[PDB]
Amino acid sequence: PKPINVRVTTMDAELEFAIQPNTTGKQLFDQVVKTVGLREVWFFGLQYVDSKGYSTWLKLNKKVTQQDVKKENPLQFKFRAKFFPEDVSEELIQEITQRLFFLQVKEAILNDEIYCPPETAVLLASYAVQAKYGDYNKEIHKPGYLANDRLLPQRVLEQHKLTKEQWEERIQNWHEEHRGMLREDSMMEYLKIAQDLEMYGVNYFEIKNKKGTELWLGVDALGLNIYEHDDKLTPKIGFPWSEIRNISFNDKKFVIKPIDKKAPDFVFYAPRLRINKRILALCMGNHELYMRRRKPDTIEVQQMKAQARVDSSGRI
Amino acid sequence: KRRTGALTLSGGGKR
Repeated sequence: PKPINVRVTTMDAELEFAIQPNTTGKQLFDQVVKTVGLREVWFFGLQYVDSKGYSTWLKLNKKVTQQDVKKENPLQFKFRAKFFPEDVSEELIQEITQRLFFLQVKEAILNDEIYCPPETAVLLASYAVQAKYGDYNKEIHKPGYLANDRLLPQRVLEQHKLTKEQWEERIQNWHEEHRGMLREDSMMEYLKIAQDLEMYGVNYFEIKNKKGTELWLGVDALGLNIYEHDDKLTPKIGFPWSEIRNISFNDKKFVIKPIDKKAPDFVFYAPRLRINKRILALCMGNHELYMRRRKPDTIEVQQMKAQARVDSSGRI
Repeated sequence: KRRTGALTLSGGGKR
């Protein structure tokens, strides 16, 4: 019963495991979390591409082989954060947990996946520049030190006009102001900014109405959103969790029935059945956590935030 | 095989 090679990459690390015919998604995850030393697991998941090109999350409950993981030598997984909190500030408790979000969000912005205006960009870059190098000191940090650093989204490089140096000089100015800022805060401060971005935390899907117009259905922490195909930023129709009563689907048809019966029902169409199941999958997840975060803190969570207060407090 | 599916949210059930 030969084992199946697997590669799981964290944000800043590569892990190589060996699975079997019937190793559940759970097992794999549980191990990755153990090997990485991550506790707040409810935020992550293993991501991958299916036989037919789409990205998606590994179902923990059904088996790893028993889902469309692209058939390639080491099965490729990305231990990447699945759900985003409503306020990065008081939901991400541990340094490590705080971390992987920072790095995950950074990449996304640098890859234009999460849009970002040039100013917000330069500021964000400055915070990372603070978190990587520490305090600006001129004696060591002379001009062009940010020469070899990836810092800004591409869209703000190609669509503008500064040289790389000028741009660098801006990050440079901001960098000077963030003095005496530990990397923990530098990182959190980054996220605080980023979470207010229009695209942050949104899962986009390709769909159509009944006519046949292209549309984007987004699933985020607060509910659903229907976007116009050319505007992935502004929702043309939002469906907060509390205004929806029940979400359902048949092969390619999806329906969003509003809690208000005087209101009509919404329906969009999905390319393949797999996408509708995946959309509903994410809706459970976020909603699930949307409630867990409006009820008292689990004891485990309590001692976490507690033990966390002592890890940044002081001494004598 | 597996074709259909739904999740009841606001339904006075989950609070």
